[PDB]
Amino acid sequence: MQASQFSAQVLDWYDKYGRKTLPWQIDKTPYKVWLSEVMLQQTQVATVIPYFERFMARFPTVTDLANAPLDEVLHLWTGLGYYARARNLHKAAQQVATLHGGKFPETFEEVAALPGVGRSTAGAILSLSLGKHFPILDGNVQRVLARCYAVSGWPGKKEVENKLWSLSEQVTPAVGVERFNQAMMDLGAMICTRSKPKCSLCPLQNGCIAAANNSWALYPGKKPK
Ligand code: SF4
Repeated sequence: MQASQFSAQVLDWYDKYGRKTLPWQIDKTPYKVWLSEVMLQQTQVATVIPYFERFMARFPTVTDLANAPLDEVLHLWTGLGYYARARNLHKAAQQVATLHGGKFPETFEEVAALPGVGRSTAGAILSLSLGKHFPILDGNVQRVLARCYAVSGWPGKKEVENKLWSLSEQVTPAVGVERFNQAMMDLGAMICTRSKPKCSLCPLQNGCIAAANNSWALYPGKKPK
């Protein structure tokens, strides 16, 4: 389907059915969006919310986080697993305090230079908190695009990764970028699931190639054996 129809149908779906009341979606800032993205990378939303609230109460600003002892950050992280994320979280807070005056940087290159922040997380921070015109590509988003446009191939091959980034740029609009990027995460998390997707609930069902052929299991490709 035409990219302008993809974006319009996802935005109309988000308006009526999307998630808008998570704590990191209200009175949004770059700091709140970065902290939530790091916690969500390897942990489900229901488990993250109490940790997000405890971190914002103890560390109201990125300078408070930077000046705290690392052992206190690791103690508050206990139960989230994947603690390389917490070691990098503290180093990134120290980089913002030291290079950027305690104010989150607003250019793609300076955000992506932070430890623990790659290409997709950088675009998420700048689009969701300030409305800058960048697309995202985490596992949820990649599954929706690979099924709708029939992208086989393992995304761990560079040519396949590059095709998925170009597709994401093509369907992501500038007007409503914050709504669109959250809506793509909601679709992959709750509707276009790994097993047995809920196509009847999906706003792309009228143009999706996997839905038309009942072939969702082929997309994205798996690692070769
Ligand atoms: S129609 Fe089905 S397979 Fe296609 S993007 Fe939606 S949930 Fe995924």
